[PDB]
Amino acid sequence: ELRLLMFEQPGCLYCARWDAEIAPQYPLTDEGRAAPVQRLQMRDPLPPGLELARPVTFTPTFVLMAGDVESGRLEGYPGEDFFWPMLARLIGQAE
Repeated sequence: ELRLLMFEQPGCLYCARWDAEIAPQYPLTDEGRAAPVQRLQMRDPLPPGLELARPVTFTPTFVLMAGDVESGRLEGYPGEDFFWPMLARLIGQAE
């Protein structure tokens, strides 16, 4: 019941970097398969039933959901080598 919500907005260069660098590999990796990604726009209303710990104020933000509730989040994308182990900490903490 893990999912990774990725919050984006128009003109976000760091979203576009993640989309080019991580997104293609993501569903093909163990991590990606453990927490499938779903993109949303920061300024839209949330999909119904989804409970966040606090508003999304930065893009990209990646929120790890356990069922319908935020377990943890990563804000920003400083590069591939930052993304993977930080996401792994979140996945570990959700179980």
